[PDB]
Amino acid sequence: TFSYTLEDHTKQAAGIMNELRLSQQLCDVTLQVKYQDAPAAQFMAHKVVLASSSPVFKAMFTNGLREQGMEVVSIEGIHPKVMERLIEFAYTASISMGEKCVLHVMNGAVMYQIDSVVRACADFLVQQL
Amino acid sequence: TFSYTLEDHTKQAAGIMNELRLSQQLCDVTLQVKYQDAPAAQFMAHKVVLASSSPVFKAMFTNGLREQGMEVVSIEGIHPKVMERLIEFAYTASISMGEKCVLHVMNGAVMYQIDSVVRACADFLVQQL
Repeated sequence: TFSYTLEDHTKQAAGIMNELRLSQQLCDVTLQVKYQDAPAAQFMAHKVVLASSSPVFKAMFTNGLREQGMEVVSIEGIHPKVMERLIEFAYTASISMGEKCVLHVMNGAVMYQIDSVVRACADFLVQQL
Repeated sequence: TFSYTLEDHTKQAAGIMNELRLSQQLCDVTLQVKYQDAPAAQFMAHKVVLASSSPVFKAMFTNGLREQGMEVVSIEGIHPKVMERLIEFAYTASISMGEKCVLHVMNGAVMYQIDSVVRACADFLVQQL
């Protein structure tokens, strides 16, 4: 037989997937975020990428129905900048925030069950003590 | 500020993306492979995943047109088992083959500009000498 594994591949393809999102190519979902009195914001993304990092997004998108293109999802109770940072983590595996936003990012991460950054935001808040 | 990076994330999300493909969930393209007298085969996949590992698939799918769901693509001149192994590499970053198939996998990899396994199949054939 013969087996080969490029360890760095998933990182590279994740980068191209993030490029297609920024170029708004091949996107099938638009997240319309309306939070309190802050201005509304739209984020286009790929359902399969969001589903691969968030079980909440996975159940939200796996409905057993054949979609016919762009689906609009209204998202409530989370600031647009926090949703953007979560979307960035799903595509790039990195997330950044000011120390006074770590609490809000954790709230959004708990809400969408992104365990990796829930644990990271929990760890940072504990050693602030 | 505050920055966090889960190195292992892209590998995990790639695994869930591969699971959604096997479950045929969130797929937007069906590859219908007809090669010589061999029986035809269908492979459902995600355009954004195939585009992230193959510039041929990326240009094929980024047309500037809003698609309305499942697109069917007829694929010629490559055996269904070779297309399956290439699809597997795009999702998992691993590819396996018998020594008498390394040549055919390279042909399909050159055809879809999957540089990583082109180089690997080229390396294996050279040390067969």
